[PDB]
Amino acid sequence: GADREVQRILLELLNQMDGFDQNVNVKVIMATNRADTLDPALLRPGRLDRKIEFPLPDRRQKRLIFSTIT
Amino acid sequence: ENSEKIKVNKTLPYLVSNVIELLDVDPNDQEEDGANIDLDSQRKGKCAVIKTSTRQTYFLPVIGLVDAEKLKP
Amino acid sequence: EFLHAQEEVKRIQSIPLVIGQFLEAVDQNTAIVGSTTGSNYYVRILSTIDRELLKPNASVALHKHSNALV
Amino acid sequence: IDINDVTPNCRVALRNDSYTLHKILPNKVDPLVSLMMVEKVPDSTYEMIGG
Amino acid sequence: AHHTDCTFIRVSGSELVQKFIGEGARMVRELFVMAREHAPSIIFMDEIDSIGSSRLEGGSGGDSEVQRTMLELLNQLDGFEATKNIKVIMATNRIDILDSAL
Amino acid sequence: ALDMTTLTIMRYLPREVDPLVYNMSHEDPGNVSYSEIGGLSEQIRELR
Amino acid sequence: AEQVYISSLALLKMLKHGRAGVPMEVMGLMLGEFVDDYTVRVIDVFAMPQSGTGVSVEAVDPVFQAKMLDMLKQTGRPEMVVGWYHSHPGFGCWLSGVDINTQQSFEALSERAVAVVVDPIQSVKGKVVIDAFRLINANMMVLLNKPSIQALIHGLNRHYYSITINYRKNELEQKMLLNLHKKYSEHCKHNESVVKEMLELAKNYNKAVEEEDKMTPEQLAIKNVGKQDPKRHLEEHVDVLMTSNIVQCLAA
Repeated sequence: GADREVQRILLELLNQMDGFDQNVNVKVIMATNRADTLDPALLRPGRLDRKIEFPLPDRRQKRLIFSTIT
Repeated sequence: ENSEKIKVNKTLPYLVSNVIELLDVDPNDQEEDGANIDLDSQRKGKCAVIKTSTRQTYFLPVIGLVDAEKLKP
Repeated sequence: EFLHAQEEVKRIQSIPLVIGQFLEAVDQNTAIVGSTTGSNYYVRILSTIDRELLKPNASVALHKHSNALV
Repeated sequence: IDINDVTPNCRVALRNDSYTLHKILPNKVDPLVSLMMVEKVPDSTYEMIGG
Repeated sequence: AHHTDCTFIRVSGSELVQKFIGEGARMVRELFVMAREHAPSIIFMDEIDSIGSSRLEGGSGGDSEVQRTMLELLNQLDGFEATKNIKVIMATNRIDILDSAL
Repeated sequence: ALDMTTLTIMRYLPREVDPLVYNMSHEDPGNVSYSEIGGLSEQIRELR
Repeated sequence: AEQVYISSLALLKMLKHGRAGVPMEVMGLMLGEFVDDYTVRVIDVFAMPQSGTGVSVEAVDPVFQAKMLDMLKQTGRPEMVVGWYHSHPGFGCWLSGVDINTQQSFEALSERAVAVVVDPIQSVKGKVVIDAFRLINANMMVLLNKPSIQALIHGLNRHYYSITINYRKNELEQKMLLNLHKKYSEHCKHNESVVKEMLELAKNYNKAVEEEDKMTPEQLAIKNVGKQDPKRHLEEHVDVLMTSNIVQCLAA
């Protein structure tokens, strides 16, 4: 529907990353729920590299959970 | 003396406004901000509010010139 | 006499004061600032304060009527 | 200053009660597209990767 | 582009089209004029294969279609001049992303 | 509370959000009966 | 014109009371003496009742002023009221339509009265911001074209005319002041000061050495390139450090 209003916001995040992270002391962590429509240069390295996705559980993992609640 | 006084403000341009909250205890509230970069909206209003149409909110203590119970939120 | 003059200047502007945020230093005692009213001006600044230890992200107090960085 | 002295797309100072150009500042660009990334220096070379 | 001593201009195809009225049609044409002032230049059509620095590998009808347009602008150019300095770079993996016109 | 040209703090008051009656419309819990269109009873018991 | 003379003590009295008043209006009465209409002396002033609504023409309280005068008279310092003060804190030094009306009531009573205004919120500059006012009352407001002017001053009355603010010093009050500093208690205070520094020196030394080590590689690096505002700062810093060590030395 739009891509302008949001644009100035997006530029600033790129500016900040570049402003710091050579005397790293602050971390940036992202969460998504609709990661089917990210920006290409939100992903360009030097801005993001690890992508951790949620998995299916192991039999042994289910058990642990069960042991705690009971 | 009072009658002339009130009359002058009526002759237009005049501000009509909308009372959002009736209430008449717990003053203070908040509107507007500073700047720099990163965008999330905020708005507030309490005691009694009128929001005038330049989009400004105002804190007034009640008068008997019109009765507040007769007024609504 | 030199001392006496130096006293006067700090007085001339005092509180309340308006806030702006520094865009850039154009040159010696000139700067482009963007006020948080969102009106940008080209302004005078008084010589009593460092001019390259001022951050490009630093919020600054400028006078309202004269628009000079206090 | 005269009009030959200006070159389009300059940031400038205009007075507010006389509305003449006091000075001209430096220059300024514009993103018309929603993603501008131009590289005039590279991220690769011959020995960027081998083989 | 570095060796050639020109600008690397990556244009992402799908970023050229807007749900805003008329802005997309103006955008493809508008770019060519810019390059000429910038000349010499490299136009890489980005988003039709990448390393994976930038989303999407492949696409027709709006990565090829905008690119096709470029081929036609150039055909006229070739008739009205005889020395160029505008190169087009296409990248693909697929041979099946290629239209009959291509 | 601030003034409008002196721009000073007239008062301080503790931060709660403003209450909502312009966003809280009241429906009293007994303008009806649960024997009026009762016999829907069983679903009432599970919600209870 | 006119010159009102404000007492040495008087200015300080005025400032304290108004500051407490902030940002509401405060008025009081001024006492002193008249010689001719050329000179106005203000010896003393007293405050009257406070108002959050603002001063008014009917805001005068007869009992209060009457009563106080008797008590002052008893102390051996009676005088008449030479005029009145009213405050404007940032409401402009220029008097309002309301204040002129107020001002007229007093002048009905007097033959001439002064209005002294202080802006107490603009008094936190660090030097005085005081204004003195009167009405436009001809005599020597008559002192573009030449028939035009005299008539204009005549025709229209009750326009804003600020006048000169002055003082006269007094030798005893001047001396008192000098004593209130000293580079009874002071005798001890000086001696003490010398002592205390010596004990601490061990710590002071360590901080003083630290600053110097940081500062040096910097000036070298900066040597290459143009200058910038930290190089200077760094140089200046070291100069002061050294001065402080002498005083420690001086104490023994």
